[PDB]
Amino acid sequence: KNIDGYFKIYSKHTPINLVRDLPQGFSALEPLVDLPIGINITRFQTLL
Amino acid sequence: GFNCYFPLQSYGFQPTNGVGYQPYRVVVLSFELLHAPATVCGPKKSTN
Ligand SMILES: *[C@@H]1O[C@H](CO)[C@@H](O)[C@H](O)[C@H]1NC(C)=O
Repeated sequence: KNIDGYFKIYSKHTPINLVRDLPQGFSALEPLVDLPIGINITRFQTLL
Repeated sequence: GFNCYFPLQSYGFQPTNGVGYQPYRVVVLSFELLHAPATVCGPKKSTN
């Protein structure tokens, strides 16, 4: 997410034994890095 | 060629050369005003 010129990333690495879909349950996400990018962001793509 | 010379040149640097001709190491620390959230900042001291 982007807020106040701040780029925020929250992450979680829970072990999942269901390969079909995300399992029913709850696991909160802890923040990792809050780097002050300040570049307005409107698009996103993923690498492999 | 006629009225033609290499724009680049090298000056012989010697320890016994004049002080004016002696090379000095020069660093310029260009700054800029606070138009955005600051990232590089001076250390902030903390009391006991
Ligand atoms: C948001 O993006 C716009 C262009 O769509 C830009 O003018 C503006 O400065 C941006 N805001 C920030 C905080 O980067």
